Amino acid sequence: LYFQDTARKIIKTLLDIMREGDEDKLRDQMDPNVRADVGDKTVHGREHAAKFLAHIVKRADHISITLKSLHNHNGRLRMQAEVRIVHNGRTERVTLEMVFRDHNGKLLIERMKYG
Repeated sequence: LYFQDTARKIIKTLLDIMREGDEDKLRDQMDPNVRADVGDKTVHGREHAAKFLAHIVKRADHISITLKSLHNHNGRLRMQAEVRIVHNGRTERVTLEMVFRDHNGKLLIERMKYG
């Protein structure tokens, strides 16, 4: 995020993966210790997180992502983004906390909260 780009590419890739809805591709975006707060219950790990997110996006009419915060320091870009999934006029919201590391080029979702 130097001017004299990466956040936008991140968001667009994540939108592409959610629109496709492939649970395995979603799983590969998850930190191994992801925490997903789904209403009353909390689940952990890539497989449970991907199963939750794939379920919610497979039923959508429209999906969008709004960037809520970003912190860019020492090659690490931490982002909070709100995914909105409208179904039959009703909006389900999932907030993501995610980290992109410049050295390996990997995005990982660390936390999700449904909402």
